Amino acid sequence: ELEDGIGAVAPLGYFDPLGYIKDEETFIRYRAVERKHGRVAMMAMLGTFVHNNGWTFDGYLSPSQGLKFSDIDSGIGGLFQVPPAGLAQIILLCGFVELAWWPASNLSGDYGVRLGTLNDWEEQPAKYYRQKNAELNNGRAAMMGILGTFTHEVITGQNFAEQAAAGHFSPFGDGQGFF
Amino acid sequence: TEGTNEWFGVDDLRLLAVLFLGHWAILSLWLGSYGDSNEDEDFFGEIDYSAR
Amino acid sequence: GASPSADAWANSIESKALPFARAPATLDGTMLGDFGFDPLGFSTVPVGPWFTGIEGRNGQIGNLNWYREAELIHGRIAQVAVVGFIAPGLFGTLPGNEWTGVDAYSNLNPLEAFSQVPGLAILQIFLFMSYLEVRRINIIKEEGENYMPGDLRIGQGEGRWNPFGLDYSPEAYEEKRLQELKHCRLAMIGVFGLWAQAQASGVGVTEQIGAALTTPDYYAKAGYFLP
Amino acid sequence: SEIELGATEPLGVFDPLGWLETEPEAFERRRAVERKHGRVAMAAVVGTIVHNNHIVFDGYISPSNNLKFSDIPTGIDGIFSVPTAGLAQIIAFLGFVELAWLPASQYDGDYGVGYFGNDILDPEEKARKLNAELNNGRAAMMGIMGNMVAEKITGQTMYEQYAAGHFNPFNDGEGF
Amino acid sequence: EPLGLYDPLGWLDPEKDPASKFATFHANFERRRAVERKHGRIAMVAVVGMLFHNADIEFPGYLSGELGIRFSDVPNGMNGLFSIPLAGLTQIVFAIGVMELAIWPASNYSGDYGTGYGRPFVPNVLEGDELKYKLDMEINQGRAAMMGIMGALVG
Ligand code: CLA
Ligand code: CLA
Ligand code: CLA
Ligand SMILES: CCCCCCCCCCCCCCCC(=O)OC[C@H](CO[C@@H]1O[C@H](CS(=O)(=O)O)[C@@H](O)[C@H](O)[C@H]1O)OC(=O)CCCCCCCCCCCCCCC
Ligand SMILES: CC(=O)O[C@H]1CC(C)(C)C(=C=C/C(C)=C/C=C/C(C)=C/C=C/C=C(C)/C=C/C=C(\C)C(=O)C[C@@]23O[C@]2(C)C[C@@H](O)CC3(C)C)[C@](C)(O)C1
Ligand SMILES: CC(=O)O[C@H]1CC(C)(C)C(=C=C/C(C)=C/C=C/C(C)=C/C=C/C=C(C)/C=C/C=C(\C)C(=O)C[C@@]23O[C@]2(C)C[C@@H](O)CC3(C)C)[C@](C)(O)C1
Ligand SMILES: CC(=O)O[C@H]1CC(C)(C)C(=C=C\C(C)=C/C=C/C(C)=C/C=C/C=C(C)/C=C/C=C(/C)C(=O)C[C@@]23O[C@]2(C)C[C@@H](O)CC3(C)C)[C@](C)(O)C1
Ligand code: KC1
Ligand code: KC1
Ligand code: KC1
Ligand SMILES: CC1=C(C#C/C(C)=C/C=C/C(C)=C/C=C/C=C(C)/C=C/C=C(C)/C=C/[C@@]23O[C@]2(C)C[C@@H](O)CC3(C)C)C(C)(C)C[C@H](O)C1
Repeated sequence: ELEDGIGAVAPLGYFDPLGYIKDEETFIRYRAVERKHGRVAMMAMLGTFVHNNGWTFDGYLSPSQGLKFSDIDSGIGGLFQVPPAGLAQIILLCGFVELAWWPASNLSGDYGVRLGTLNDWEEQPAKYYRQKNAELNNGRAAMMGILGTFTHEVITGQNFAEQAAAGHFSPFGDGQGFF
Repeated sequence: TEGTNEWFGVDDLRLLAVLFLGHWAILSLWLGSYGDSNEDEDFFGEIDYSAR
Repeated sequence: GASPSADAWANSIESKALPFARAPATLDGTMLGDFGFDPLGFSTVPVGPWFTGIEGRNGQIGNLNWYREAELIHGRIAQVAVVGFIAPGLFGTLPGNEWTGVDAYSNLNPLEAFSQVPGLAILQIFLFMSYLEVRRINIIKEEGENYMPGDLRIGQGEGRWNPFGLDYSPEAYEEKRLQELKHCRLAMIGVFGLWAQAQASGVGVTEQIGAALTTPDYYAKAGYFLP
Repeated sequence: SEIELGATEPLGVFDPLGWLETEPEAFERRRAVERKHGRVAMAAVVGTIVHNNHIVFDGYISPSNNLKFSDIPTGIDGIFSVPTAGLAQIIAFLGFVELAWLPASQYDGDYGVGYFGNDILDPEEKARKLNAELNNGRAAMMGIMGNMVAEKITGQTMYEQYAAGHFNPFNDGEGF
Repeated sequence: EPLGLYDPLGWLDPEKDPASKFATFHANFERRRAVERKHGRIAMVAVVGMLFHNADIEFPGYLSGELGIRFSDVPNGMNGLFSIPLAGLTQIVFAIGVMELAIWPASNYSGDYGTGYGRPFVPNVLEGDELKYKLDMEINQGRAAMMGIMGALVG
């Protein structure tokens, strides 16, 4: 919300530098998207932290196709390694949350998820502002991290485990790009 | 050696020195009239009659 | 209703650096070196001195003294790091003991010369860079709101350190401020290219320019065999 | 307030140099230095237990240098055995934490996060945990200094010394 | 104004009172015109799709360099999109997803995204009766392509 100053944190303040908020109704649409994109991209960043660390389940993801958990790539192509009969299950459960349980039509972003004494907002309202800003700020940093993780695999061809094993962290002197 | 591909015929660095010193000498005289001349003074003719 | 920066793009004066792009209203003209260059609108969202604590984290409206503070010593460091990227390759290097190891100070690639010199060399450089930043913070704790950006109390005016006299006239002093700022912005671009070429070539810049400003060994004329 | 915390039961307000009555203007920075030196030493003491218990991560901290995490010594020489480009990455991030995230020019030490996130509602339950941070912080200052001089005097790290049973300083070969 | 009831020359049967029974959002006429126009526009670029693939305009080059799949390898029948890698088909309907929400948002039931008719980069604005006339031709050729696909995909 604008009046509490939820997204405006202390390094930059009200960081709308290109002038996109020209009234109050288009802020609530944009914050509903920013908070939703931040919640998706945070679980996307914890995915790449877990996948590129090699932490896999034991057994077969698809035993009728013989596809182990170990032979899914930890990079940007690992989701499509998965058989489409299997990730139709992912789209159908996540689509059921998006329409019924956590309806993404709710622009407020509240879905009542309260983990009680870890947020007693009625007796410490400063913890409300701390946890509301940190949901956006960790979502904004993970939105740029997953755009980092995606394009670093595209321009190098290696995933994050492979380009860190090679020490390939500089776009200069390598055989890739015109630099 | 005359058929060799030298820049301005400079095969010894004596010749490079007198090219610089000759060109900088008339430059230094020319800067006595056109040094200390303002860069932002423009005109809207085909020809300028600024100063001496 | 509207953003505080959407109203700075509503006034949106004519620019000079980007004369097709209509610089925002927060570049008032009253700052040194403002040429109307803010296409991303950072001056519309001004920063405060966050390092002084939480009460200094907010930035006051229309005050770019901390953006200019970060601009000035990004450029002051960058200026002295052009020479640091160049002068070991030009004026030779320093010798080493058996303690530091011989050829420790001799790596003409400037980036792996960081990883070749001893750690006590870097630690004492970092602590000297630390000491003048302690001197900076102590100036910004005294001056506060009357703190001029880039002031380490070195030079001409009030009770500053002036071992050279340096007693400029009061508007040849603002030309020196503009000469400093234009060299700050230029050497920031220059030290980026030095850092990027040292990675891309693997050698120093005198060692890449000097190899390109020389004729190749297969192209070199045998030369001057006429008696 | 802050001038009565740090003063617990067995000593009261303990200032043998008398700088509370002499220089009260310098106290709240000197409290901030005491709290920061405490919090640094508490992570430093806990670190020496974890290092000397041979809890290492895996692999190489610097594969160019061919230097594993277990190749780091567990004593004084451990943070200086880390390569110069690696040590510069720690200090650059710790300067980002100590100037931007937890700015140490803020002298009340209060950075938005509470005690496990919560603000201590009760004002003397707050003062009890404010004293427990200071007292554990003051005890860890002597703990990390007592671990640093006792390594460089006995010549062995804390695992080395404890392996050897070099606990009694009166029947070994030392001074006195 | 492309949402009028006067384009497609009239008329057909049901008017579908089952639509307003318990799913009353789908009973709106403006969406059914927006669906018929959108099903028409997709169908029209699908017949040219089965004209270009079936004439073996295969492509110059590889489709996937690391799977080793050239463009001549994918079939020409209706199993074309289900024979490319799913890492590639994901990029296709990701880009349609930016089209479906950001660029040409399908919540805009008018279908007019400010493009004109025949001219890219600058819209050819049609003005009068010919504007009126080209709208029903879009629907009428959209309808012939909708029935042409189910005649070209059963056999
Ligand atoms: C999901 C995307 C998204 C959306 C809808 C928003 C929306 C908002 N942000 Mg947030 N933000 C985001 C991601 C997003 N943000 C990310 C990833 C960061 C980290 C860089 C931030 C950092 C940030 C800060 C620090 C602040 C905001 C604030 C705001 C609010 C102010 C209006 C504004 O600037 O809109 C943005 C304009 C648009 C979304 C429309 C333009 C769309 C562009 C053209 C798409 C092109 C993007 C390009 C492909 C990739 C960009 C990354 C690239 C530079 C590498 C608004 C609610 C302010 C606030 O909340 O104040 C109360 C505020 O202080 N944002
Ligand atoms: C360097 C960290 C540090 C700092 C800045 C302080 C500062 C303070 N202490 Mg604390 N304290 C510390 C560590 C520190 N202490 C340690 C390590 C212990 C023992 C574990 C204590 C035990 C203690 C008690 C019981 C009390 C205080 C109190 C105070 C306050 C008294 C006001 C004053 O001016 O005292 C005098 C000035 C100082 C203490 C600053 C130190 C300056 C000298 C030069 C340091 C020299 C020490 C010496 C070199 C150490 C050699 C041994 C070492 C190498 C192992 C002041 C805020 C009182 C308080 O909390 O007030 C309500 C109080 O009751 N201190
Ligand atoms: C933070 C708390 C702390 C704790 C729990 C310890 C614990 C220890 N220290 Mg450490 N140490 C500390 C802080 C601490 N130290 C500090 C702040 C310093 C100075 C910076 C030191 C400097 C130090 C040295 C140089 C040595 C130790 C040693 C030890 C071990 C003690 C063995 C012993 O017999 O001590 C002896 C008991 C005392 C020192 C306390 C009595 C104090 C009186 C004044 C001594 C009087 C002796 C005298 C001859 C009279 C004896 C009479 C008696 C026989 C009846 C023990 C593990 C020894 C070791 O090798 O293990 C690592 C050792 O050589 N410590
Ligand atoms: C309302 C409903 C909402 C539903 C939302 C559901 C969304 C589901 C999540 C979608 C996540 C996003 C997927 C992105 C696609 C991707 O990952 O590619 C997967 C492949 C992986 O390849 C890989 O490459 C690897 C090669 S190597 O091993 O690394 O060498 C290899 O290992 C691997 O097998 C191979 O697969 O990556 C690439 O091909 C790089 C693609 C580059 C970017 C594509 C751009 C997409 C087009 C949009 C452009 C803008 C459009 C606007 C203009 C019209
Ligand atoms: C955002 C942020 O930053 O944090 C957030 C999140 C978080 C972390 C959840 C929160 C919390 C709670 C925290 C941090 C709790 C941690 C407290 C801590 C770390 C307390 C150490 C005490 C050590 C002592 C007393 C040493 C004694 C002295 C000893 C043990 C010695 O004698 C050393 C020794 O070598 C010798 C000298 C002699 C030997 O005989 C013994 C040995 C060998 C051992 C916060 C802080 O609320 C806010
Ligand atoms: C060199 C190398 O390799 O390393 C070596 C080094 C070294 C040092 C040699 C090693 C060792 C041996 C060590 C250190 C052994 C230490 C063992 C240890 C620490 C043993 C604690 C006992 C406490 C008890 C039983 C408490 C009873 C408590 C009771 C009955 C109570 O009621 C307590 C109470 O609080 C309550 C619960 C209830 C209250 O109402 C009442 C009170 C307050 C009274 C190792 C392992 O060999 C490794
Ligand atoms: C069952 C199975 O096998 O599944 C397989 C196969 C399959 C189906 C192929 C796969 C897929 C892909 C799927 C399912 C979904 C992707 C979905 C989607 C929807 C992707 C777009 C998001 C919109 C973006 C990025 C940009 C907006 C960007 C902008 C700039 C704007 O909005 C512009 C705007 O705001 C301003 C700036 C200004 C104003 O004038 C207003 C507007 C609004 C115009 C899977 C799931 O991977 C695997
Ligand atoms: C921003 C992302 C990022 C990248 C991409 C990255 C990469 C590398 N890190 Mg770094 N790093 C951080 C961030 C990043 N690091 C952070 C947040 C911290 C906590 C403060 C941190 C700590 C250390 C320490 C102690 C060392 C270290 C190293 C390397 C080196 C390993 C390859 C090699 O050395 O062969 C590669 C290039 C070692 C080193 O520099 O050795 C000379 C080393 O000792 N890192
Ligand atoms: C933003 C720039 C961009 C890059 C840099 C890029 C890169 C790659 N594309 Mg992608 N792509 C688009 C954008 C980009 N792609 C767009 C706008 C579309 C139209 C919607 C699109 C469509 C497809 C299809 C159908 C396929 C495809 C592929 C690859 C793959 C080569 C794999 C290889 O080298 O073996 C590399 C990484 C193939 C594939 O992913 O196979 C596993 C594949 O079948 N692309
Ligand atoms: C309600 C109980 C339930 C049953 C009884 C069941 C059964 C199977 N699932 Mg499972 N599933 C969920 C629930 C159930 N699934 C849920 C809540 C999710 C998260 C949304 C989920 C996700 C995936 C993914 C990613 C894959 C997957 C698969 C299979 C397949 C294994 C044998 C096979 O290989 O056919 C058998 C039929 C794999 C697959 O379909 O491979 C073609 C595959 O990759 N599933
Ligand atoms: C009016 C009413 C009637 C009605 C009706 C009628 C006709 C309704 C209309 C139905 C209409 C809606 C039917 C169009 C489908 C076409 C859509 C766009 C999908 C195309 C599918 C495209 C994506 C095709 C793609 C491919 O081909 C391509 C490009 C390449 C190949 O490698 C593979 C694939 C498959 C990817 C009643 C009810 C019957 C009774 C009474 O008479 C009155």
